[PDB]
Order: sequence, then structure tokens, then C-alpha cells
Amino acid sequence: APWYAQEVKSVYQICEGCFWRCGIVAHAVGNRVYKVEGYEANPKSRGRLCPRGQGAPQTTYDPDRLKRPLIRVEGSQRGEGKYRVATWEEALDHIAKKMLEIREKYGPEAIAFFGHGTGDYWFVDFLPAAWGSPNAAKPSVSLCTAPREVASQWVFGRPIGGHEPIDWENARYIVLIGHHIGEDTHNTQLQDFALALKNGAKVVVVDPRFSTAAAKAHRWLPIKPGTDTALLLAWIHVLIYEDLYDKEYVAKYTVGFEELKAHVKDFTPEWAEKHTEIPAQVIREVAREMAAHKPRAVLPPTRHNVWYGDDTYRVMALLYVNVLLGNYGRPGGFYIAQSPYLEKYPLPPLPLEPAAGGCSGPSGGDHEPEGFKPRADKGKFFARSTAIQELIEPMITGEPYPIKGLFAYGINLFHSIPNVPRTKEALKNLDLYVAIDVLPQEHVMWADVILPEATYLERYDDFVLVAHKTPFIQLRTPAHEPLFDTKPGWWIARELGLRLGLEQYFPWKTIEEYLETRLQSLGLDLETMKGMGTLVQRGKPWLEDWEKEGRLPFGTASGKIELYCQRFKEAGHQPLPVFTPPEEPPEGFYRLLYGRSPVHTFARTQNNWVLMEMDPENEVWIHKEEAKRLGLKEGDYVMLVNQDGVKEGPVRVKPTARIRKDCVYIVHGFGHKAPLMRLAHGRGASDNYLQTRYKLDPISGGAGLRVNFVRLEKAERPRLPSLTGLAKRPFDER
Amino acid sequence: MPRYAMAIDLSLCVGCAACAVACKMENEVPPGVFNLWIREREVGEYPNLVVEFRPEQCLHCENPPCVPVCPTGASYQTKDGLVLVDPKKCIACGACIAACPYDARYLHPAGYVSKCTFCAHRLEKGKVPACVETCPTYCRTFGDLEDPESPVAKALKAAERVDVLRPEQGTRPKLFYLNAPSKKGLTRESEVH
Amino acid sequence: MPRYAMAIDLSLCVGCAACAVACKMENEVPPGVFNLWIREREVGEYPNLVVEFRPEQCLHCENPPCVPVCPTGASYQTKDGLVLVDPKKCIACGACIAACPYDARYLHPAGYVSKCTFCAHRLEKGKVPACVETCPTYCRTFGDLEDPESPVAKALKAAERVDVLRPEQGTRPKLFYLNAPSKKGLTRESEVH
Amino acid sequence: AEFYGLPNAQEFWHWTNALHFVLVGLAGGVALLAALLHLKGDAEARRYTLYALMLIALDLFILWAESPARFRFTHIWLFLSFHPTSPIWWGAWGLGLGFLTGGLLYLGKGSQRALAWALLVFSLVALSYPGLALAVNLNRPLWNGLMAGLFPLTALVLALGLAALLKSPWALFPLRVLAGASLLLALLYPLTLPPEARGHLLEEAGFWYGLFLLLGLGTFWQERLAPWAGLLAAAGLRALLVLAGQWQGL
Amino acid sequence: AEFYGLPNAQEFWHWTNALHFVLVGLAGGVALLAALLHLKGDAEARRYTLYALMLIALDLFILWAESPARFRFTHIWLFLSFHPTSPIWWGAWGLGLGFLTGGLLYLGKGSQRALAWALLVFSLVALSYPGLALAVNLNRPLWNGLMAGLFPLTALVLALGLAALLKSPWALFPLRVLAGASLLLALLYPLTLPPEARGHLLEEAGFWYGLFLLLGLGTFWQERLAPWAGLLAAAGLRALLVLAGQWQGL
Ligand SMILES: Nc1nc2c(c(=O)[nH]1)N[C@H]1C(S)=C(S)[C@@H](COP(=O)(O)OP(=O)(O)OC[C@H]3O[C@@H](n4cnc5c(=O)[nH]c(N)nc54)[C@H](O)[C@@H]3O)O[C@H]1N2
Ligand SMILES: Nc1nc2c(c(=O)[nH]1)N[C@H]1C(S)=C(S)[C@@H](COP(=O)(O)OP(=O)(O)OC[C@H]3O[C@@H](n4cnc5c(=O)[nH]c(N)nc54)[C@H](O)[C@@H]3O)O[C@H]1N2
Ligand code: SF4
Ligand code: SF4
Ligand code: SF4
Ligand code: SF4
Ligand code: SF4
Ligand code: SF4
Ligand code: SF4
Ligand code: SF4
Ligand code: SF4
Ligand SMILES: [Mo]
Repeated sequence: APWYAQEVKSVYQICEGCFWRCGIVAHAVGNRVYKVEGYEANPKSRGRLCPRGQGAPQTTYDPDRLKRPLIRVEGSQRGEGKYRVATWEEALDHIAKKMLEIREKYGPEAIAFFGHGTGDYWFVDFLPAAWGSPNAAKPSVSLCTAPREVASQWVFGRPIGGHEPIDWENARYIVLIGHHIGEDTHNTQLQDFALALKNGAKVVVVDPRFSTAAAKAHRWLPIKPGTDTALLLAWIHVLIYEDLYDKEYVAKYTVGFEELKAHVKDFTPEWAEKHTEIPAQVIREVAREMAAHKPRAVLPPTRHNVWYGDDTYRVMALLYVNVLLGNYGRPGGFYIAQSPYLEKYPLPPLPLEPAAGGCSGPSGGDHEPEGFKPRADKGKFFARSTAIQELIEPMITGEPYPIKGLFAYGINLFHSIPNVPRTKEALKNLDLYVAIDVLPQEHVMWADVILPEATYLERYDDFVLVAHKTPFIQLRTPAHEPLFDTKPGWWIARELGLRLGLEQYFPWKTIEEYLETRLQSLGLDLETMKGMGTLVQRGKPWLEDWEKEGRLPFGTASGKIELYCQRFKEAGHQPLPVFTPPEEPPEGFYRLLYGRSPVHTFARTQNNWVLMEMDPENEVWIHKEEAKRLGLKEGDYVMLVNQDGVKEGPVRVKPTARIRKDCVYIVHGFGHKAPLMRLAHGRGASDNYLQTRYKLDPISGGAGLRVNFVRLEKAERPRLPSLTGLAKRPFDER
Repeated sequence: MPRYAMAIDLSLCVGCAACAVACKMENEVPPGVFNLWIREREVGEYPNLVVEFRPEQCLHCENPPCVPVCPTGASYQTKDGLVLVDPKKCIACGACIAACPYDARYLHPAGYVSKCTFCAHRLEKGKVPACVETCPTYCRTFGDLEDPESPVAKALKAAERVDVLRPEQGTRPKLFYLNAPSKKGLTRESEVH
Repeated sequence: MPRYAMAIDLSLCVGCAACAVACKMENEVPPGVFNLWIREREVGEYPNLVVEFRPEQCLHCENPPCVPVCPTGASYQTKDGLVLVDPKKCIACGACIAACPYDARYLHPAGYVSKCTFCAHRLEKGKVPACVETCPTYCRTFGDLEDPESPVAKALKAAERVDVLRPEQGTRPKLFYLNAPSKKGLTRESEVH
Repeated sequence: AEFYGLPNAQEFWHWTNALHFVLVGLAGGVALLAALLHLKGDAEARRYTLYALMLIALDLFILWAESPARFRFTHIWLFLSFHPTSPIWWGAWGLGLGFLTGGLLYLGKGSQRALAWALLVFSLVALSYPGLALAVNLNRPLWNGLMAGLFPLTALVLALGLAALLKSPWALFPLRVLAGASLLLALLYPLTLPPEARGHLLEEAGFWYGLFLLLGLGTFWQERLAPWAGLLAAAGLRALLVLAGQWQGL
Repeated sequence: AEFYGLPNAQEFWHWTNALHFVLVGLAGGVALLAALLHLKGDAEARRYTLYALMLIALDLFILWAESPARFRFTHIWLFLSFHPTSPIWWGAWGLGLGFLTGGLLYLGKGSQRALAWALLVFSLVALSYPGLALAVNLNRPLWNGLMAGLFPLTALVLALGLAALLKSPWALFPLRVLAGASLLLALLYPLTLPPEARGHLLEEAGFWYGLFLLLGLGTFWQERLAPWAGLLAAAGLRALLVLAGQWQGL
């Protein structure tokens, strides 16, 4: 009866639990993965796994998981939920026929491609360029990381990347700004943070909320929200004016340090304490203590940075403090991350190629005379990255030309992009809207044609390359064959690619054919790659290794400390003076803060019975004294109403103090209105449905979300089905 | 011959239920029940704010009140210190549930009583328990209490403080909590409101 | 209106019995009975030997079981938290001795029940207790728990750990043992045999 | 205060089992009546033995029909082992052997006073085991020592209350003495608990408790209300302590 | 384990306060017989009302005689304060109002048989208070919840034992019924304690304990052995539980 006493088959497999992509071993018995585990050699898991990685396999064995292609009954509205089963052949023909029509009267740029996850390489990076549309985007760019990637390209000549390059093991003093570690549960960084604490690493947390990471800190600074750049500028001032900075380091690796000293003249710990609300002595003491530890003192940059409209300025300032401490490329906090060598599969150049910009004209030069039609959000902000949230307007008004047709490859249209009403207007006006997914979410059931993808355990994917201290390559192999009428994304892309004239792209007849070519290059074949799941190569991490060779890394030959001559010129400001006092909540309201549950990924894990049973609903955090003046207690429920009248389903109230009186906090990803995902339907409040407005970062395409205010209205406890009853439905592969 | 135990460092625990999900998976524990869960409690106002994250599961008590009270002989204590159930003798009378002071046991839907097993299935073939292997923070340790080299023995030797739940029942738990966050010790519902 | 308390730092107590003798002289406590006494216990075995020196007396509990039990009303709890006896109403029945969990109470040879008094007679003239005054090691402190300039308040804040005798009882002892020498906390006779 | 997953702190003994608790009281106490009758050589000793056998059969049938392992057939182990430290083990052997002993008495086979003293001892084991099945769980604050006093006295009010409805003349006086004892100990019960446990009993029950205390006072009033009132007070009190005492609570 | 000075862990209620425990059993039990004999109209209601007045008075003298506070005359406060939380306070009034009430009934004046209802209530307070004066101390492991049951059962065994020696026809049967209830709870008591508390009880008393249990089995044999054997058993157990339970113990 037990699975481990029964016959098993293992395989080396990547976790699709989230984008960290940990290397794992999957244990199957017949057509079912019972257990998954981390493995030692793999630099990401090293034998361990977070809760999301452990429970991730049940979506494959979920009775509501999508099985057949589906096409929208003719004459029925998008939203209304009327579908009829179809054949892979019939559904794939129907999409190409429709796509070709949009291309004869509008051009190929009238098709937007949105996507996320491993297979976003096919849908967002490859298919779109081979087809000729520049309107390809992912939420991890303008709804996450854009502010810090832009700041980093200008200041250093490098990205921060997916596996942020912090030398945690040698760090001695660490400053976290809104970075919640322990709730944000990315595997390796949990391990590393825990090892730092263990060796006597003292941690300072800056956050208006007493989080899990603050529960492990030597100092908690309860900062007034949207005020971090004033605290960063005043620390820059203390290290420059009290003469505590690393003199040599600035002298040999830094351009324009002088502009910074003069800029920061009046931003004193007394000017900061006034806006920040942190005492001036504390502001001083924290900068001194970090100077006393250099180069082994780090402010690691957080991942989610869209917070307010000014964002690229706050990150630039955080990076200057790291530079002034002399820590970049030194053991203490930043090693230097090099990408591995795995040669691309040989092909003709793509109609559109990318521009990994940073200096000397990376905006619209190739978009003006260069061939025929630029990405539709081209004049809205300074930076060159595509912003998912800005290409939605073109579908409603037809402004910058028209975008009829849209693809959604594993990306939550109604939970990951703000202003849900505007996104629904835009789907209304489209000629074609295709969605490739696994569960019947609220935005998948608005599509003309639904295509069921095969899950990470029943699928092969192109390799996963990770820039790192020791660069590496990972490979995922099926643990068993797809279920029902399910197909892998590499297969769905090639099948559409042959139907739209792109045979030169997609020549190879199979994915193992494709995988054998890149393994030839390195000195191996498919069977040997399956043997050592992961491959580590030689690279570099300090400055010495670079230096002795007579080279340096960057952008232009010396990190430019103020940081970018060509923005200055035509945009306006060079330095981060935009501490820009933030608009405040109206009386009777609270700022809406949000974040992660250690056990749930974004939105997609809310139908998972193993994970919902650990955390079945979110809970609103209000200060103890506010819930008391309001007439709220421990087990009460409440509706959240925003400044624009939108109400979000009943949520449990959480009157325990660990938060300022200015705010309120809820975990992101609950509040689904999707009846077909039977255990996620009707539970908690959705933060995204309340985020009606956003402040556009004019520098890094980012949509500032922490600009919404919400008030609480007493509500009745909800009457919902039993979760155990639903979780007990047996899984039948029919 | 060994005396089996588990040590959890609370100074490192962050309450990401990884261990709780790994056990659910490894042991096929049905939907409405749990061998392992995490409790989280805050203590105090503004300038002295402590948060305690605490995993709870069978403590494999050395003096288990859950054994003598069983009519059939299904409930038994092993020579190495493991408390287990022979489902072949279990009549699902619930006497052991009435007697356990830690809400560690349940009625499995197959008709018999269940609970944390110290992964006896893995122990017998020389492996460490599922909770212990999957743990980002490395706060749990396991071993023979009598071997000065084992990971639990070392962990206890290096600890600033050691605590156990409801020590005044006289069960002698073999799941030890290290370096508790609050000066007054493990958190109780009675020290609230 | 304040909350009176005593703290004893066990990391500094050497168990010389100075406080105990200073008490007997001051309150002219009669032969055979004690307001204050010292308990000394070893927790053992060479590389790991630990000795706990512990002075014991009335803890002036915040929720005293010895008050409710009195038929006369001679056992009363004061507005600042002192448990005292008015000998005028005392019928020497012993109900309070039966309800005291700490052996802090005795029958005075003059026919009424007595015990430590927090040196009430000195507190009104604005002085600190006699045991607190004589202490060579500077390990005992006193004051109002609610005043943060208080020597008890500052010591509670500086302690690495805080403990109390029989917390599982209803009482809320207002005599706090600071830095306990054994990792498992305050020593108990059941933990020996 | 907050959890990931949940502790297994839900009710383990249902309305179903509380019923078993009222019944084994009846069963055991009627087997005591049949034993004491055979011992006085009184003529009614024969049919009281039939009844104690019937109530023993009805109680073993619902102990089995309510067991999650009812079709796994594992109760045989109750009888192939020796567990002297376990109340439920004592209870299985007292009733069981008390049903054979009372079986031979009915069939006039295998002796007759030496079988009446045996029925006396097995019926004292069966009257004694329920209060101890509760009371040995020193982790549950409501199931204190008095449970070993409240359960035996209450099983007697059930048997004598039944005997008096069947019009047996000897029993309406012992029923009033034993019902006075049970109601006095039941009234002093809450005063025997730590503050927080008494407050927990009062919040979750009481009003039911206080209603069962009043009810039982009708055993000293009108002649033919007396057995009903005594029966319902003694059964209500047994079931209420079984459902309300499944708490660990701090 | 070693001390400078000593904790005040010395016995506080001596052999003289164990003697009062036995007499207030009698005083309260007989006062119950008296009111019931009144209420019932019985010719003997007077004989038993003047006995209860002597037993009550003998006890209240032994209560002042054994108090180190006697010649300080502080007992007047027992009657000039309100203290409902105190078992002992409830017994001062229960035996005081129980005295006046029994006076106004023997001197046939004031009022009749509305006064026997007041004597019934005050006797229940006097039967209930010792049992709770011990059980209220939750720091004493041996004095558990069963004391609140073992003391009222045992006081009626004392009253009915006396009554049966003064040859009253009615007394023997109810004495052998309450003596069975008393002896069965007394047997279950040790099985109700935690292992260290029980171990302490069996090494300190027990023999003495198992002697008085055996001795009490004598109420179910002959006459003029019966009332004696049940009377020595009830007073044995009462005095021994007061003496052996003054332990705090870890
Ligand atoms: N309001 C708000 N918006 C946010 C955030 C927030 O905190 N609040 N966080 C932002 C951040 S930081 C990020 S990184 C993004 C992430 O945004 P998303 O990745 O869009 O988030 P999810 O909610 O997991 O949506 C995943 C979708 O992909 C589907 N899916 C899952 N696995 C597979 C697979 O193997 N194949 C296919 N075809 N589909 C699959 C799921 O069913 C679901 O429809 O969202 C951003 N948006
Ligand atoms: N379990 C789990 N872990 C995950 C994910 C998941 O879905 N599930 N997703 C991953 C991804 S893609 C991302 S992007 C991250 C998201 O996680 P992070 O990158 O760590 O996000 P932050 O927004 O920095 O941190 C959230 C904290 O920011 C605080 N905050 C709000 N406003 C301010 C302010 O004005 N100043 C300061 N100093 N703090 C503020 C909130 O109080 C909260 O405590 O986590 C990742 N890890
Ligand atoms: S961080 Fe956790 S959820 Fe994400 S891929 Fe790794 S194991 Fe899976
Ligand atoms: S896996 Fe580690 S961090 Fe997570 S709950 Fe268990 S002990 Fe705590
Ligand atoms: S439920 Fe099973 S294991 Fe527990 S006491 Fe009964 S027979 Fe034994
Ligand atoms: S933790 Fe529970 S199952 Fe384990 S010995 Fe203690 S009472 Fe028994
Ligand atoms: S040791 Fe075994 S029973 Fe206990 S939590 Fe780990 S896997 Fe579950
Ligand atoms: S003066 Fe200090 S060391 Fe001496 S007996 Fe008193 S508490 Fe102990
Ligand atoms: S001895 Fe005195 S102070 Fe103590 S309970 Fe009796 S009357 Fe009250
Ligand atoms: S320690 Fe004992 S005598 Fe002193 S106040 Fe507390 S209960 Fe009363
Ligand atoms: S406070 Fe006074 S009475 Fe109490 S121990 Fe100290 S000197 Fe003695
Ligand atoms: Mo993200």
C-alpha cells in the first residue's frame, strides 16, 4: 500500500513551483509522482526544498485540471462560459487561420504575446520574434523587477539577475529594505540567510510591518511608507561627510563620485527623521555600524520593486551605498555572476532581435526608420524594456495603431496586471484571444480556444542556464507521459510555427533531436545529461580574477557613481532627489500593503488541496488599537473597499500588532471568481481587484502598486463548501 | 540500544511549513488530518516585539501516557524509544487520543488510529526523516541521544536554553526546543489576554 | 497603584545566607521559623556540573491562593500588590498555609500566621527591604514593575532569561529569578527522582 | 494563535458514544440488582437477570456498531491479551464474563450462590470502569477525580429508577438516597475545578447542567414523576460530562 | 536538596484537627437525620434533634480548644464578615445557624416544619464544607476532586452508624447502602492520582488504608459488629486523608 514499498522510477527534474527553478529528483510509481526531493550537487536545492516545491505535484492530479482543447461556441460572448470540445488539429488550424487574417489587413505587430514560466522562451522570446511582433511581455519586468534592472544597467554594466549575486556566507552585517525573507520562500536564499544568522550575521530590517525577517533582526526600523529614498540619501550623506567610505575603491572603480557629494549636502539625518519618522541617532548609528564592517556589509536589493512611481531612484541610491562600502565583487556581498556556455541550436537570424540596453541610445533607434512598426509603449517612459501593463490600452482605443489578437501563455491576466476592468474591456474588443494553461482560472474561460498544456512532470523543456559564482546548466526529463489530451509547449509552438510559414525556425522533428545538438557542442549526449541532472562550469566571482587578466566588467570602463550621461542630457534629472513625499491615505482609509504566504505561489496554488489545507484563506493585518476603535475582534470578517468603491469578498480580520496605524496588509493571490477551480473559488480578498490605479515609473516602465488606499466595512462570516470534502475527490486518469 | 530524539532550533525556524508538506507527501496523510503543523504566536508591544514559530508533532514521550491506556495491545513503545501503532490490533476506541496531552493523534479513514512515526520506514533502512532532509534553514536535528557524535546530541550541547511542552504532565518528551525567542520561554495560551 | 516586585539574579547568587540573616534580625523572626531561606542543588556529572543557589520566600503572588481561603479576612491583598496578615482578625486555622504552594507561611508562637512582609514597615518610610540592603553580591533588586526607572524593571529588561516557581499554578509570582544556571531552567525534585 | 495545517484537537467521542455511556450505567447497575436479589433468595432475581443480560447485549452491540473498525474485526484482541492498566480492558472483561455468569444463572447450570457472588464482582468492575476511562486522563482538566465518584453513583440512579417504573416495591427509597448523594456531589463538582476550567464548563454547558440539577430534585416530590426525573437527571449529567470534558486547554 | 534555614513544610493540621474532622462528620450527618425525621412527621424527630445539638456543640468547642488563637478571642470575626469563597467560613455559619434553628425546633416554638427545611439546608452546608476545605487547595496532589465526594458519603456512614447502635429500625439498610458507595469510591481513589502522588500515599499510609477498607467490609456481616465496623472504617479514612495529604510534592 505505501508508495515507497511499491516499485519506483526516479528522474532528474526541475521544479515549476515558481521561477527559482530548483533542481529536483521525482519519484514515480506508474503514472504518478508521489514524492519529489532536492539533490546535493545542484547549486539551488543542495538537498533541501521549500513547501511549494513539495506540494507542487498535485496540480497534475487535480480532477479540475484542464484536459481537452476547447473552442468558444459561435455567437456566445467572451466571459459567458460556453465551449465545445475540439481536436488538436482543428484548434491549431482555427488559430493560424485567424492570425493570418489579422496579418493581411493590420500587419504582424497587431498580435500581443504575454507569458510566463519556463516555456515563455517559446511563446514570449521566440515565436513572437520569428513572427515579427515586438509586443511581447512578461509581468516579472514591469510588475516586478524593472526598477532595479534599469538602475543596475546604468550603475554597473551588469544585470542583478534571477539568482541575485549576494555572497551571504561571508556577509557580517546585512540591511533588508522591504525584502521579506521567510515569507518570500525562494529556496537557496532561505538556506543562505539562515546560514548567515547562524555564523553571527546581524541583520537590520526596514519595513512598515514587523515581518518574519524582522523577527530575526537585531534592529527593526518601522519606516513611514514610501519614504525609503530619504533614509538612503541620509546614509549616503553620513558615509561621505563623516568620511567613513572606502576611499581606494571609489578612486580605482568609480566615475563621477564628486557630483554625488555636492547633491547630498543638505540631506542630513535630521532632514530624514522628519519624513522617515526614524530617530536621527538611529539613522547615524546604522550607517556607522555598516562602515565598521566593510567590505562585508551589504544592502541586498529586493526583488519586487514597483511600490511607488519613483522606484528606479530608490534602487540607484541603495546601489551607491553598496559602492561607497566597497563591496561589489569582493567577498562580503557581491561575487560577479557569469552565464554558462551552451551553444544555441543553429538557425537563420530572427526577423526581430533584442536590445539589452544601458547606454548610448538603447531607446527607439531601430524602431523609427529600421524596418516597419515599434513596440506600442515606445514613448511612455525612458527605458527600453517592454511593459505588459502599457500595451493593453492600444487594444481598447486603437491608439498607437491597433492590437487585435492576444496570446496568454501561463500568465494570470486578472491577478498579475492592475485595473482588471480595463483588461476585460480590452478582451471584449479583440478579434482573437488564445490562452495556454492547465487550470480553469477566471481569465482562461474568457478565451476563443483554450489549449491544455502538459505539466512540468510530464514534459521535456529546453535547458535552464543560471549565471552564478559557478555557472550551471539544468535538464528536466518526463517522469511519465502526458495525461488525457495534454501537449508540451515546445510541441504547441512548433505546430503553430509550421502553420504560419516558419519551418526554417522549427526544422528539428523532435525535442530530443534539439537537445542532442547543444549537448554535442559541450562534449556530451542526451543519456549522459540525464545521468548528472545539472552541469557546473568554470567562471569568475571577485575583482582580482578580472583584474589580473588586465580587464574590468561593467558597461563603459568604470562604474559611473551618479550613473548615466545620456538621461541627464535629454530627460531631466540624473540624481535620485525624488525622495518625492508620497500622497497620503485619506482619513478613514489605510495604505494597502501585500506580499507572500510561505506556502502559496502568486495565484496558481489556491486550488491545490495539500497547500490550501495549510493556508485556506488570507487574513487582513490592522494595528490592535485601530481594530478596537473600529468595533472589530479576533474572529470577525470584513469587506475591503478602495478609494474607487471596489469591494473585495469577505476576509478575516487580524488585530495583532506588528504593523503601523497607517497601514493594512494582505497576502496576494486570493479572491478568485472561478467556479471551475472548486477549492479556490470564493476564498479571501484579492489585492489586484483593489488595485484600480497605479503610478507609472517614468524611467523603468514599472507600475507602482502601493499607491492604493482601502477602508474596512463589517461583514458576515462566509458560508463555503468543506475543503476536506472537495480535497477527497479521487483522481481518475479516465 | 539508541534512545531516539529530535531537536529544533527556534532561533532559526521561520515557519514556512516545508517539513509539514514533506511529511504529508512522504506519508500519504489523508486530507483532514496532520502528523505535523506549525503554530505562530506574537508576544508584546512596540520596543520589545517577539514572534515564536513552532512546529508541533508526536514528541515520542519517554513515559508515554498514550500506551498504558490501550485495551488491545496496538499502542506500543519500542526498545529505542519510538511510540508506534500495530493497526492489526487497533479497535479505534480513541483512548490514546483522550490520553495524549499534545493533540498528536487522529483517526485515519481506514478504521484505525495514526500519527507521526519518526519515519520508522526510513530509519530501518538507514535514512533520516522526511522533515529533517527538506528544511531550508537547517534548524532540525535527529539521532541517538546516547551517541555524543550524533546531530541531536551536538545541537543540545551547543544550545543557550532547552524547553519541552507541558513538562508538568510527566511524559518526558523526546522533541527538544532550542533557544526559544521569548525570555520567559515557550509561549502558552494562558499567558495571553 | 504601582505593582511591587523583587528580582534575583541567580548568575550572581552565591548562597552565602546574608539576606536570610538580615531578615531574622530586623523582623525579629522567632527560632524554628523563617520568612526567607536558601535552597542549593547540584545538576550533575563532571564536564557538565551545575549548582543552583536559590533564595526562597513569599512571592507576593498577583493572584494569591492564600487570600480567598481565609474566613476571617485577616489575609488581604493590598492596592500595590503586597499580601499581608492583620493579626487582629486571625483565628490561626491554617487554611492559608494549606493553599500556599511555596511553604512561605508559618504559625507565629504568639498565636497568628506570619510570613515575609516585603518589609512593609520600611516601604512606608521610603526605604528598601533589609535583605535587598545587605546583599554583598548586588544580585537582588526591588521596586514598582510599572515604573521603568525601577531597579526591578531595568533588571528584568537586562536579563537573558526570566523564570518563576510553579508557574502552572494559578498565581503570577511577583519574585522573578533572573539568569538561571541550568539550561533546562529552575531545578525541580522530580527531575532528580 | 495562527497555524499552518491544524493540531488534531477535535471531538473524538460523539453523541453516539455518550449514549454508550448512559447505557453501560444501566447495564452494570441492573446486573448489581440481579446479583443482590439472587443473594437474598428473592423471587424477582430471575427476570432482573434476563434484563441485565439484555442491556449488556444492547451495550456491546452499540460499542461495536459505532466503532470505526466495526468491519475490520479486531475486537477479538480485547480478549486475547492482558492489559490491567487500561480501563476499557477492565470494562470488556467485566461485562463479557458478567454476561456468561448471568447466562448460567438464567439456565440453572454450573452452580448458584458462587455464581451470584461472581455476578456481584463483575457488576462492580462494569460500574467502576467508565469514571476511570475519563479520570485517568490527567491532561483533560474537567475529568478530575470526582468522575470516579459521579459515574458509579449515577449508574445506580439509572438502574433503581428503571426498577421503580417496573413497580418493584424495594427501590423507591434507595433511589431517593442515591439520587440525593449524586445531586449533592454534582452541585459541588464545579467548585472543585481550577478557575479557567470551571469557566470553560459554565460557558460551553451549565444552563444544561443547572437544568439537570433542578430536574433531579423532582425525585423527592410526586410519586410517579420521581423515577422519570431521576433517570433524565442521571443520563443528562453523564452525557454532558462526556461531551464537554474533551478539552486540553490552557 | 541542601538548605540554609528551612522551608516551612511542617505539618499544619495535627491529630486534633483530624479529630474535629471526624466529629463534624457526625454533627452534620445527624443534623440531616433530625430534619428528615421532622419533615416525615416521625415520633423520633425530637430525640435526634437533641443529639445533633450536642454533637454540633462538642465540635465547636474542640474547634476553639485546639486553636492557638483561643485566648486572643478573635473568632467573633468569623461572624462579622462576608467571605463566600472560603470553605471554613461556610461551615461556621452552617453549624451556627444550624444550631439556633435546632434550638427553635426543640423548644417547640417560633415556628414548626418550615424550620425543618432550614435545618435540612444548613445540614447540607455542614456536610459539604469539609471535603471542599481540602479540595480547594489545588497545590496538594492527594487532596483531589474525590475529597468533595468521599467526605459527605463518609459523614452519613458516621450518622447512620450511631443511629443503628441506638437501635432505630430504619438505620441499618441505608447505612449498608451508603457504606457500599463509600467503600467503592475509597478503593478507586488511589487509581485516580498521578503515579508519584499514589506512590507517596502507599508508602506513608495504605496498610492503614487497606486495613480500614477491609474493616469496613464488616458492615455487611451480623449486627453489633455492623454499625461498629462501618463506623471505624469511616473515621479511619477521614483522619488518614487529612494527615497524609499535607504534602506539596515534586
Ligand atoms: N497585484 C499584484 N500583481 C502582481 C504581484 C503582486 O504581488 N500583486 N506580483 C508580481 C510579480 S512579483 C510577479 S513575478 C508576477 C507573476 O505573475 P504570474 O506568473 O502571472 O502569476 P500566477 O498567479 O502564478 O499565474 C500563473 C498562471 O500560469 C498558469 N500555469 C502554471 N503552470 C503552468 C505550466 O506549466 N504551463 C502553462 N501553460 N501554464 C501554467 C496558472 O494556472 C496561472 O494561470 O505577478 C506580478 N503581479
Ligand atoms: N512563497 C512565495 N515566495 C515567493 C513568491 C511566491 O509567489 N510565493 N514569489 C517570488 C517573487 S517572483 C518575488 S518578486 C518575491 C516578492 O517578495 P519581495 O521581493 O521580498 O517583496 P518586497 O516587496 O520587497 O517585500 C514585501 C514587504 O515589503 C513591505 N513594504 C511595503 N511598502 C514598503 C515601504 O514603503 N518601505 C519598505 N521598506 N517596505 C515596504 C511589506 O511590508 C512587506 O513586508 O518573492 C518571491 N518568492
Ligand atoms: S523556490 Fe520552492 S517553489 Fe520555487 S522552484 Fe524552488 S522548490 Fe519550487
Ligand atoms: S521546514 Fe524548517 S523553517 Fe519550515 S516549519 Fe519546518 S523547521 Fe520551520
Ligand atoms: S484507538 Fe487503537 S491504538 Fe488507541 S487505545 Fe484504542 S485500540 Fe489502542
Ligand atoms: S507525543 Fe503523543 S503519541 Fe508521542 S508519546 Fe506523547 S502522548 Fe504518545
Ligand atoms: S519524522 Fe516522519 S512522521 Fe515526523 S514529521 Fe517527519 S516524515 Fe512526518
Ligand atoms: S544576599 Fe544574594 S547570594 Fe546571599 S543569600 Fe541573599 S540572594 Fe543569595
Ligand atoms: S490562619 Fe489567620 S490568616 Fe490564615 S486563613 Fe486562618 S484566619 Fe486567615
Ligand atoms: S507565595 Fe504563597 S503565601 Fe506568598 S502570596 Fe503567594 S500564595 Fe500567598
Ligand atoms: S523583604 Fe523584608 S521580610 Fe521579606 S525577606 Fe526581605 S528583609 Fe525579610
Ligand atoms: Mo516577481
